[PDB]
Amino acid sequence: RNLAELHIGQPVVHLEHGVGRYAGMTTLEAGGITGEYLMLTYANDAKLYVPVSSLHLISRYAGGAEENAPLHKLGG
Repeated sequence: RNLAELHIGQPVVHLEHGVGRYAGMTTLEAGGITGEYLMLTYANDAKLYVPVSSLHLISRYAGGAEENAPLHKLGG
């Protein structure tokens, strides 16, 4: 997956935590690194941000029943 062309609500796996629900994109301005970031939502509406330079760490679920794809939690 090249990401970016992702579908809203699409189940995608984060190599760090696992399957989550993709939700649009957010732009983040860090001290040094500013740019476009991926926005993901996990259990308890946990917000995940993934840099567009780390997209290849994200994978699309692609199991079959994408609507019944599970949802992991983040440790906020």
